[PDB]
Amino acid sequence: DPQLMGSQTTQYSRNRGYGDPIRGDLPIVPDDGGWFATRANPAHHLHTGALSMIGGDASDCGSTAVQQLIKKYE
Amino acid sequence: PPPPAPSGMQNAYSTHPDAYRTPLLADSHALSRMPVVQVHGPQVAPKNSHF
Amino acid sequence: CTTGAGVTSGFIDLATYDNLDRALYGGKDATTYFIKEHYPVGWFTKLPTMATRVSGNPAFGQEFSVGVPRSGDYVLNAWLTLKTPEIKLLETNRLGANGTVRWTKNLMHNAVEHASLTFNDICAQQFNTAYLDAWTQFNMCEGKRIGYDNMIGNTSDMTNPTPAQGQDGARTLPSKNLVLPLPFFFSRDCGLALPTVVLPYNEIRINIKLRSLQELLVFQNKDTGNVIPISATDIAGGLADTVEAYVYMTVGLVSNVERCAMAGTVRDMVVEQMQAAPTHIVNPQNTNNVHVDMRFSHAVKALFFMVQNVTYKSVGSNYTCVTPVNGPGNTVMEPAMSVDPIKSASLTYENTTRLANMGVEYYSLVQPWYFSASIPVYTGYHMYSYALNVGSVHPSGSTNYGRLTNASITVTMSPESVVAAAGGGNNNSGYNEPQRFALVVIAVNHNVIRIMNGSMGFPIL
Amino acid sequence: TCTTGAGVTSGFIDLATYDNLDRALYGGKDATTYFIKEHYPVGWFTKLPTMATRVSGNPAFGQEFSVGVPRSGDYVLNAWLTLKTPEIKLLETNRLGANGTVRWTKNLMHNAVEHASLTFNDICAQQFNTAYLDAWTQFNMCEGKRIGYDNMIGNTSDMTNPTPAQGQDGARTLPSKNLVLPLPFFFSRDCGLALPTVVLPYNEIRINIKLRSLQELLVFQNKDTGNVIPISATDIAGGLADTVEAYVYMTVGLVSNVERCAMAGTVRDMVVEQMQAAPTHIVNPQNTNNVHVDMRFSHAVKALFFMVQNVTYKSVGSNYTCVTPVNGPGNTVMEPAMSVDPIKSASLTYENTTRLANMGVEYYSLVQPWYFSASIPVYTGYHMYSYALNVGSVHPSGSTNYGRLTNASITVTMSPESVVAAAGGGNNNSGYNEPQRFALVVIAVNHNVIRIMNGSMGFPIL
Amino acid sequence: TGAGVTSGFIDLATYDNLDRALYGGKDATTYFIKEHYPVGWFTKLPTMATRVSGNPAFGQEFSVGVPRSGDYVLNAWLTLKTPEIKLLETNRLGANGTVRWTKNLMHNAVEHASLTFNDICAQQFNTAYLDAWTQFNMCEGKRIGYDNMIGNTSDMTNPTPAQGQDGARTLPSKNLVLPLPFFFSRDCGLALPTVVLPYNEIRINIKLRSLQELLVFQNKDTGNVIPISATDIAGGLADTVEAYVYMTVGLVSNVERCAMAGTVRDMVVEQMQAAPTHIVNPQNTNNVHVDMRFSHAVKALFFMVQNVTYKSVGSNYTCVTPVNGPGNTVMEPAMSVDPIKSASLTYENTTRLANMGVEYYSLVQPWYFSASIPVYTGYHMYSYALNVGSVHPSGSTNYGRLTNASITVTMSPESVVAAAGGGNNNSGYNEPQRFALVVIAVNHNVIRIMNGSMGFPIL
Repeated sequence: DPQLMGSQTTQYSRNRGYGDPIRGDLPIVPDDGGWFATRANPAHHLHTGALSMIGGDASDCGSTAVQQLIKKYE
Repeated sequence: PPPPAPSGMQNAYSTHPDAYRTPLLADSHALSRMPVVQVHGPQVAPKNSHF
Repeated sequence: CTTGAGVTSGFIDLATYDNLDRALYGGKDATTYFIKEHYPVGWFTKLPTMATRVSGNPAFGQEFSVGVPRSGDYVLNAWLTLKTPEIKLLETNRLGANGTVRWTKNLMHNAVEHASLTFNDICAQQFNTAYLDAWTQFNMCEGKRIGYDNMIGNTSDMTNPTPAQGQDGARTLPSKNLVLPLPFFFSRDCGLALPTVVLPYNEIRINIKLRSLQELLVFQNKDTGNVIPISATDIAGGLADTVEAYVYMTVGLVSNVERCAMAGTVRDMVVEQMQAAPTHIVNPQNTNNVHVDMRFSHAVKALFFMVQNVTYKSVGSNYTCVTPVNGPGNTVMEPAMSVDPIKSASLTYENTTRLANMGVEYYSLVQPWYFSASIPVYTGYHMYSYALNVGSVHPSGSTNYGRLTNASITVTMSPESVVAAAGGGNNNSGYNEPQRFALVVIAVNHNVIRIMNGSMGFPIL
Repeated sequence: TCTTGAGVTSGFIDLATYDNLDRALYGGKDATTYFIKEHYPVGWFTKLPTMATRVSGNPAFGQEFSVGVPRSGDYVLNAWLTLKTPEIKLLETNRLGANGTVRWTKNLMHNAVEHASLTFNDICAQQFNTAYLDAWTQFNMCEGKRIGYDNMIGNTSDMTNPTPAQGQDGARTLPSKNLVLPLPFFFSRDCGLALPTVVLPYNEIRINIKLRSLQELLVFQNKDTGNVIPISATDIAGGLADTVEAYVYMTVGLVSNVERCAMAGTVRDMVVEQMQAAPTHIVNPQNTNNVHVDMRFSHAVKALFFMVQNVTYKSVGSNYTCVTPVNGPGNTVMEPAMSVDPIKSASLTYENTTRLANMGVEYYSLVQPWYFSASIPVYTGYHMYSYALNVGSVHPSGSTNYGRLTNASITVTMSPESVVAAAGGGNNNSGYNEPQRFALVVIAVNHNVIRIMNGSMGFPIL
Repeated sequence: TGAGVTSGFIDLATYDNLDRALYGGKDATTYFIKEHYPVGWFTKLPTMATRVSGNPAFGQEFSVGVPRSGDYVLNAWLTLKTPEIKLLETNRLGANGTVRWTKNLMHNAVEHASLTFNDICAQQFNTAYLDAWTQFNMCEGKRIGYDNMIGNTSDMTNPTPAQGQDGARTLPSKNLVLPLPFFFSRDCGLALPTVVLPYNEIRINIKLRSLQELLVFQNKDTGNVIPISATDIAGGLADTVEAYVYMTVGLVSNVERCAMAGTVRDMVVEQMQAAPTHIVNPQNTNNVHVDMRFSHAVKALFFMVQNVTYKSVGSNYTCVTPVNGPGNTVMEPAMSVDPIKSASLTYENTTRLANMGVEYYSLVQPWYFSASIPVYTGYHMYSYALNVGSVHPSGSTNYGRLTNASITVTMSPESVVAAAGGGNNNSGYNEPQRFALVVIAVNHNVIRIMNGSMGFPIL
C-alpha cells in the first residue's frame, strides 16, 4: 500500500472545470450501454458548483425564508 | 538475515543469551565516598515575628 | 493624608466600579494575573552533529549530496558552512588600472541553487535563490537582521570594490567562513520534526549544487561602469575550484517511554512547498504589457514576483532597472534613476478580472504591512497572499490552483525601465550598455505528508 | 583541526541525569511533548480588496468628504486611503527671492487628515486625529515595518528636503508619488473583530475624512534667518490645485454559508477601543512654568498620551520640541542643538489626593514605554501613562472608569530651555529667533461595548 | 476597469480532498469571532523604596528595604544623576589629554546587585550577566530606548579635549535609569506575594563603583590610559550622589486576597551562577580549560574573554582597546576580533561538544535559540533550551548529580600578537594586553511560599 497515491483522487475530466461555477451542473445519469454510448462517471465528470457544494437550504435561512417573512410582516 | 539493527540503543546489545552485557554502566563514585547530592532547607523565620 | 510609599492612592481606582467594569472584569470563573499555571512538559535533549559527506566533492559549479545522520530521534535544524577563498587583484587585469573586483551582493542565497531534500529518491521539496531572497526579505524578524546580513556575507567588506595593487586600495578580500541555514519543513517549526526513529531504513539526502566562481565575482570598471567576466589570470592565486563546505544538523533525543509510545503509528504532517513558474524574457521596447500563465497543483498560499536585471550574468540579486556602479570611497552605489520595473500588476481568471489593475505600491507596501511579519527594504519583491499570516505554519486562507482554471498574471512596464533598456547612458550611470530584464514568479503552497510503517509519501499528490 | 567529539551518544548522559527537581518539572502521564503539533480545522473563506462607493462630493484639500462602506460582504477587516500628491515647482518670483525654500512638512500623512470619523446610521461612533495617529505610530510600531511606514506616509528624505528656487543650485522638483495611510479602526485592529455587514442590513455605515489646506500642508522656509511664512499661489509654478484624487480601499472577507446561517439571527457582543481628545490649552512659560489641566473622560480609560506641541507656525506640523527645525547644509533639514522636550516634570492628582508624585519627564519618556508598550519613541515628547499591563493587547487589562470618578487634574512643570525659547532674539539658523508658542494636548484611550441585534448596532450602555 | 465583488465565488467553488482535510468540519474554529473571557480586577502604581542603610556614593554600598503593605511587587528600577565633568587645563597629560565616560555607563558602577529575603540571599547579578542578557534578549524598537537609558548617547562617550583646545564641550549631567532584572520582573505571572508574606523584611543591596574607573582618561595621540585624579578636573570628585529606587505595586480585590490566604504555593524562578574569572596569557599557552561547578538545572551558558588591561575602561571584550578617532569621536581600530577561536565542552573526559568554531556560538545559536543576535564582538553562548527568553521550562540538565565538567577554549593569532605591545600610535596594542575569561550560567530553581514565610525546599 504505497502512500504516494493512496488517498489520491482521480484526474478529473477536462470538461468538468468549464461548467457554471455559480450554479452546479445539473444531475444527469449517463448511458451504461455498448453502442455509441459514453460511460462517463459523474464522480469526476460533474461540477458540484460553488453554492450547491455548501448547501444553502438550511433550517433558518434556507434561501427562501425572505418570502414568507415578507408575507407575515405584510 | 536482515541488516544490522538501527542505531539508537537497539544495536548496543545482542539477543543471544551468552552475550548480553546490559548497556548500563557502573557509577564512578564507589560506595565509601557518597556525595550528599541533595539537601533540604527549612523555612526562614520572619525578622519581625515579635510584632 | 498622602506620603511617600503610599498605597491608598490606588484604593480610589479599586473602588471605581460600574456596569462596564462588571462586564469586562470580575466573575467567579475569571482568570487572574500574578498567578501562572504550571504544567509538565516532555523530557528531552538536543545536540549538534556533523553530517558526513557521502557523494562528490565540495567545489564550485558541481553538485554534491549529504546523507542525514541516524541515531537521533528527531532532526529539526540544518545549516551549511562554507569557507570563502582569498581574492588578490593583480595589475595585469584586462581593465588595467581602471578595474575593481568585489563579491556579489548577497553572497549567500548565491552559490547555492536547486537545494533539494530527497526521501530515498523522492524529491520532497527544493528551493533556490529567488525563494531564499523573498523569504528573507518578507519574514525576517528584527534583531536578527544584522546577524543574518553578517552571516550571509554583506559585511561591507565583500561588497566594497578594491582596486589593483598599484592603486591606493590594495586591500584583499578577507577569507572568513559563512553560514547559511537551510529552510525546510522540519526547520519551519519545532512541532514538525523528522522521525528518524520511525524511518530507520529510509535514507534521506540533501542535494546542493554550488555555483561557478566566475559568476560569483563582479569585475566592475571604475569609470564607465562596465562588467566583464573574470578569468584565472586576472587575479593572483588563480581560481581554486575546490572549497571547504560542511553541513551541520541538530538532532534531538527523547525519553524511552515517549519513544516506545510513539513508535508504531501513522503520523500526518502539514508542510509548505515551493513551485517556481518557468522564467520569462521581457523586452519593454517591443511591448509594454507582459502576461504569464500560472500552473500550480496544491493549495497555494502566497505569490511572490519581481523582475530581475539579467544584463550582466556576474551580478546577481539585482531586481532594479539599473545595475549598481562604483562610487566614491571605494564603495558601491545605486545611480539616481533606479526604480523597480513594475508599474501595475493584475490577475485574470479565464477572462475574468479577479484582481484589478492595482498599483505597484499596493503589492510593495500594503500587502506586507497587513499580511506579513516584515516589509522589504529593497526595491522590488512584490507579493500577494491569500492567507492572513504567511509565516504561520498553521493553515489559513488558501486556494488550490490545480482545481482552478487557467490564471494569468499581467504586468505593465515602467517608462524608466523602457528608457533604461536602450543604452546611451553616460559614465557611472549603470544603463550605459543596453539592459535586458527577466520576469520570475514563485508560489508557496500547502501539502500533506503521511508517515506509516517506516515510509514516506504524499497521499494527495 | 580536530572536531570529532563522542557523537550523538553524548546526550545520553543528559537524559540519564534526573533528580527530584527534574521529575517535578518534566515527565508525567499527561505531560505535553514537543516535536508533535496538534492540528485543528479552521473555517473556509476568501478575501479580496474592493472599491468603496463614495457618494458625497469630490476630494479636495481643505474639504470634508464621506465614503459609504459597501455591503454584500460577510466581513470587512481593513481600511486604507490612497492619495496622489501634486507636483511642486518653486519659482524665482517668490517673496523671499533667493533665500526661499519649499518642502513638505514632516509626517505628510497623519496630516491632511483630521477628525476622521466612522459613523453608523446617524450616530457619532468613533473619531481620531493627528495627535492620536502620531502617538500610536510612535508607541505601537512593530519593528521591521518602520521603514515601510516611513516610506508610505512621507518622510522619505525626498519630500522633506528643502529645494531652493530655480536660479539656485537646487532646482529639483518635489516628486508626485501616491501615498497610503492605513486608517485605524476597531475592526482593523484585530482579525477577530470585524463588521458583520451580512447581518447589518438596516444600518448605513459612513467614513468622514476632512483634508487640510495645502497652505498649511506645505512649508516655506528662509535659508538664512530660518523664518517660516505662509505660501502663496504665485510663489510656486502652476498655482495651487485645491482638488486632488483620493480613494478609500478596504478588504472584504467572505465566510462559508453554513457558518453564516449558523451565526445569523443571534445577539453579538464586541469590545472596541475609542479615544477622547481633551481641548487644547495654551501654555505660556513666560508667565507661569506650572500648568494644571482638568480632565473630563467618560469610560474606562486604558492609557493617557500627552505632549506639548510647538505651534508658532501653523505650516509646520508634528513638531513637539522647543525649537522649530531650520535649514541645514546640503539642502537637508537640520535640528538645532538646543532642542529638548519643554516638559520637565508631570504629576496626576485625584481631587487633592495625588496618585503620581512629581515624576521626572524621563520616567514617562522611557520607563513606561519600556514596560507597558511594544516600542519606544525615537523622537522627543510623546509621554504616556498606561493603567494596563499591555496597551497593544486588544484583550482588556487594568483600567479605571473615569465616569464614576470625580474630576482629576494633571500638572506639568516646564523647563528652562522652554522658558528661554519663549522669548525670541535667537541668532540666525537657531529656530528661536522669534518668540515661541506652545500648546498642551491630552489624548485618552478607553474601552467600550457594542451590541449587535435585530440587524443593527448600538451601545448597550449609552 | 475591474470586477470587485462576485469575483470570489469562482474561488470558493474550488474544494477538494486537501481542502476538506485542512478546512471544513462541524467543529472548525472560524475567524472573525473572538472568544472573550473575564479577567481579574487589579490596579498598579509606582512607589518609592525607602532606604534603610548606607549612603549612596561611588565606591560604597547601600541597601534599600522593599516597601510593605502591598499585594504584588512586579518591577524594580534605579535612577541616578550623573555628575558634571569640567576638564581642567592643569591635567597631567597636558594638551594631549581627553576625558570621556566609559562605554556602557550603566551595567557599570553597579556590581553584586543582590536581592535577599529576610536574612538569606535569594538572587544576585552583576555586569557580565547584565551585558549578556541585554545583548541576547533585546526586543527591537526598545533597543534605542534602552541604549539612551543606559547612556551611549554619543555625548557621554565622546572624548572632550582640554579647555583651551578646539573642543570646549563638557559632558552634560543628566539622570539615567537602570531596570533591575529579577525573577519577579521576568514575567507578570511571577510576583512577590506580599499579602501572603506578612512581617517579612526584604532587602535589595547595591554596591557602586568608584569614579576613578568610571572615567576614561585617554591620550590624544598615543592612545594611552592613566587613572584620573581629583586635581586633574575642576570641581573635584564628589563621592556622594543621589540614587533612588522605584518599583511597581499592584492591588487586587478582596474576594481573591481572602481566597488565596493560607495556601501553599510553588514558583519556578531563574537564578544565576557565576564561575570565578581566570586570567589568560596567550603568550605562554593557547588552550585554556576551566572547570564548571553548578548546582541546579542549568538552562544556558554564556562566556567571553574580557580585555582587562586598564580598569578604567569597561565592557571591552576585544583584543584591542578603543582609541581616540577623528572628529572627537571614539573609534575602534581596524584590528578588532574576538580573541576566542574555538571552544568545546568536556564531560568527565568525554567531548559532548566538539571543537566548534567561534562563529557557531556567535551567530548560529542566537539565530535559533534566542530573541536577538548581538551587535558587538564577543558574548558567546550555548543553550540547552529551545527558547532562552521563555519563562516556561524547556530542555535543561542539572549539574548537582552530574560529575565535574569542563569547558576549553583556544586563543587566536590576533590575541597572541596583541598580548605583546610595540604597536604604533592609535593602534590599540601600544602596550601589552591582558585578558580574563569569564563564564556565567543561567539555571532554574523552585521557591516555596507557605505559612507567611519563604524558603528553598531543594537548597
